[PDB]
Amino acid sequence: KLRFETYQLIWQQMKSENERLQEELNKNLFDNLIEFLQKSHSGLREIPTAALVLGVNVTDHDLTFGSLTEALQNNVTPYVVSLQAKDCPDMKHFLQKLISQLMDCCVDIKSYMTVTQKTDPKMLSKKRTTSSQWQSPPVVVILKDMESFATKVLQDFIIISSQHLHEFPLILIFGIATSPIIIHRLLPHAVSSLLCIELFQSLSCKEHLTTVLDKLLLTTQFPFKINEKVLQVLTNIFLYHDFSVQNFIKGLQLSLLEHFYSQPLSVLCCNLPEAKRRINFLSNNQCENIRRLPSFRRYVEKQASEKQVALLTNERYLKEETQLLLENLHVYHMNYFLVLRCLHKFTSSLPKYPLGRQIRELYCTCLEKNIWDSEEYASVLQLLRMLAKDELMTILEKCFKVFKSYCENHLGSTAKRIEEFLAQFQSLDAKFEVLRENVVNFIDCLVREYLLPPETQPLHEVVYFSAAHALREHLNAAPRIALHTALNNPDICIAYKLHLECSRLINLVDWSEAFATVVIIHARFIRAVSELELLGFIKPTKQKTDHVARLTW
Amino acid sequence: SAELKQLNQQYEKLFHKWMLQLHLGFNIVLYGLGSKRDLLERFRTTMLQDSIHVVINGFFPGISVKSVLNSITEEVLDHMGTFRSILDQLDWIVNKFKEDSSLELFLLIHNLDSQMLRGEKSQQIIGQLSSLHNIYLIASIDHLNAPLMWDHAKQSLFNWLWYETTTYSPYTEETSYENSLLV
Repeated sequence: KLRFETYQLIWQQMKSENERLQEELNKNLFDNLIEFLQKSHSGLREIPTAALVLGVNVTDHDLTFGSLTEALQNNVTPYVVSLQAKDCPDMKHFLQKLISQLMDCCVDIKSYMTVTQKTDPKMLSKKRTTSSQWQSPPVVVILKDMESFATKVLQDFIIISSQHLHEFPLILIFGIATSPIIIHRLLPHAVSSLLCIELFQSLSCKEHLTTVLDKLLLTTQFPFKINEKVLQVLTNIFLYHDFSVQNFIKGLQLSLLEHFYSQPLSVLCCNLPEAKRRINFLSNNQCENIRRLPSFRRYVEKQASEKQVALLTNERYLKEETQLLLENLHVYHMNYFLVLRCLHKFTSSLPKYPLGRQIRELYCTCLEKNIWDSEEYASVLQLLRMLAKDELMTILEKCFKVFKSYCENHLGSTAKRIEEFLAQFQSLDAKFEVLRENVVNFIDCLVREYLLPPETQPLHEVVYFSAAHALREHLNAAPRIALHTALNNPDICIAYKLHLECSRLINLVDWSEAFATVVIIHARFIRAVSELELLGFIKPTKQKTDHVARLTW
Repeated sequence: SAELKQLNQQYEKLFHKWMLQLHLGFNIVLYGLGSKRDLLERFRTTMLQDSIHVVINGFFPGISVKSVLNSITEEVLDHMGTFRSILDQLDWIVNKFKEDSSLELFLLIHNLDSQMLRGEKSQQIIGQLSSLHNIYLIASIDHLNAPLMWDHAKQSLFNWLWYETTTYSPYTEETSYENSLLV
């Protein structure tokens, strides 16, 4: 459906820019991987190594190991190989893949029964293929997990390869999460030195989170927006549970799609002309549908006479007034983001961060409830009225070097309010100036331009997506809520009441008989209990003769 | 006697939707109180229907992950009995599937909890298969520790769409196999 053409559009635009920005956040770190590796190649029996710290995300970075295979085959410098630790229980498979992989690193770019490989032919490839290069290749042996390396295996290779060295100035990259102490644990001290490491850093999930939100979901490019509740539940699944931008992305598709099956009313979700084409295509059923929802009904409530029926009956004055609702709508959202970034360099500099720190936070709290109505905001007020002076004039002049950088580059508007602010702050650079700019940030921005989700234009539905609960059923995977509350709240209901009641351990003499004091009548409790085994609310337990006892709390 | 049918009907409206989810690479999941047999077999009579629907009941002790991959590969897939090493098996079935495209195979497992499926190898298989896009997975779970055995790598390999699916029906053919001591 049109929304799926829009899906793949947005979708692969998203993972596209994600993988590219992955490649740039790389590029400083990878230009520093080949700049480090070319610093040690710039300047016996010791393996130098490269230690990269990738916090606790697995599959997203396999891309960039494919791209180290590639990129470090590209400089004309090394021929690179990657040894996985789980591939690698014994001492044989590493030297086998060692060499399989540097005879192979010579292959893939040209465009047996693999048992045949052993510890010789690497020592031959940078001898036989090239003994005289003359400039030796690194083979950065990407040990993608060195943490899971078998320690016996680990020292046997760092000692075998170390002993053999400088015929093979191996460097080896470390896929890792934690800090240096843990390497110094699994890799012994003799190894900590043989490795000659220079510690390196790689960016984790949470940064890619806050980045991607600031960029992607909060782009003005794509109209789609999220309600407080699936934003809260999502960023809760990300922050409180699983840190993968993988699960947040797949969850963001599932949000994208999930909404995009809500109702056709989003076909108007597109650029004003892309949407207005759809306006033309609109038919009388949809005319019924816009006649229905609130923020339209609300937009209908502050209305008038006939006019109102040429909304309700004669569709033309509506579809005109749809181009009135929607044009405005996609005007408002721009007027927000322009202004949201604005807020950030103001308050992202600020301490206490009571309202928020990261851009995603302000988006969150701003949209959750009235910033004005919240007192932590007023606290931030008191702060700005306190700081004053040059901290503020520097940070604010950076709000215009940088936010006039946004409206110079990041954002086109051109809204004419922005410009007025801009002139105001130029004039300052040359207190109640800070409080009329903040009051401008208050009445002219927070009051006006930053405003809420539900206080917004008509039709804030379908661009902003409600219905959090079902996704949490379809993602968060909360079976024991529905179970607990179901079995609690009826012969299996009463059965779980007994399985709550009796004591701790319940003897089947006086459990079959206590369930006969308390309660065809038996078979349903043995099926309740055999399920409660299969379910798992009990177990068929031997702690006492003929007993059923729960592992679950 | 009256109520259950309506619910087993309501879930049917998600059905086509699940089909689309099945296209998108995810795999639906039913956490019920009861049995989805009439609903999963109505998913066989209503949605799946068609062809290439593999059925292995996990409360059946009879079928086995090796004979699961045979039962998929022997009759329905028709290619062969799956070769000794299951990784090689899937390499042949896949070099058939990676080569032969656009073949969608819908598999419905009652009670993944098993055995035989307890093996981390068994769910490295189901992990790869249900990770392999051609086929798709609808599992019905009971054991409270069912989410226990699914790790990060597997709940990634299984992209699980979890559904209310609160089901009131027995647990008759699921209940026929379990034996207790009063008899």
